[PDB]
Amino acid sequence: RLMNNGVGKGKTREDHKQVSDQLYSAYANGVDIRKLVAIIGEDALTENDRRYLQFADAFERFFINQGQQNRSIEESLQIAWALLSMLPQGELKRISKDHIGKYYG
Amino acid sequence: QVSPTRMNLLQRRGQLRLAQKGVDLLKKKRDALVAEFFGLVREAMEARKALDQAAKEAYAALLLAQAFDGPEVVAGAALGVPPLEGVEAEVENVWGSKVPRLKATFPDGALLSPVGTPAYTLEASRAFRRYAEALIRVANTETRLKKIGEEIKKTTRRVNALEQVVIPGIRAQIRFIQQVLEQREREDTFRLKRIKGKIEAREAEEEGGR
Repeated sequence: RLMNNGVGKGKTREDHKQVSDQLYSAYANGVDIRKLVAIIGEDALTENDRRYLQFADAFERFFINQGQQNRSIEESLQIAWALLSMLPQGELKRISKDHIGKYYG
Repeated sequence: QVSPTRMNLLQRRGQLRLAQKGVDLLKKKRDALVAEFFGLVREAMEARKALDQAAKEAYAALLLAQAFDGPEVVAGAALGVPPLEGVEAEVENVWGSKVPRLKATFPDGALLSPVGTPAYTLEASRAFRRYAEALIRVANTETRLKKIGEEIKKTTRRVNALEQVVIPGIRAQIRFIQQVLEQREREDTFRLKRIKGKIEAREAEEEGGR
């Protein structure tokens, strides 16, 4: 509930709430569309659908499946941006474009 | 929901048992349709290959017929031929599904004034009637293969939907009903211990004071 008070400038990076927002929104849409592909075949669909499919698979393989290495908060946000780097900037509809500019590479 | 009694627990066990039999029933149906799909696919590729051989025959004859004669003679001839109409599609009602099979009408032997001056138009026209034969055979095999494939897809999504939805939903209902009925049983066997304490207190407290 109170992640809103843990994030912010002078506590972490300045985009942490927005990054977690965008990761949850994109991964929720990815698992939504795996639920949809669980009914009809894998062709009657659009392109950013497939982009979210590869994003969900790369998410479950890279962000969560860390083994038991010691990821920081800094390397974890770096992995977060390296996973968000497979989406166009016209689809990250939430976060402010300054943090698009300094990051997303 | 349903108000849980001992009747509805057995009614939901019966509904679960019927759905657990229906999953295996539809898997047997999907197996029979797989057997018929691998039946039809080799017949479809066989008719496709025969269509290819008659295609080589008809295209070589058409090139050579417009080649040795002019293009204008076969052009006026082809614009003279009657349109061969009335070709239509009748019933193949199977799996409760009418698929349209195709048959033609073929005005063929009534040649256009059969004293014909070009000599390679008629042999080419017989070759293209053989071409239309093989084409409608590949057509009414191909659409039947497509229908059986989409019915396999229907059955498969129905099996997966029915299993992975309304087996655990009925399991959740049955577990809810067993928890609440056990809870009612526990309340009543608490009331029995309280009333036994009342009986023994009535016999023991009024022993001394009497």
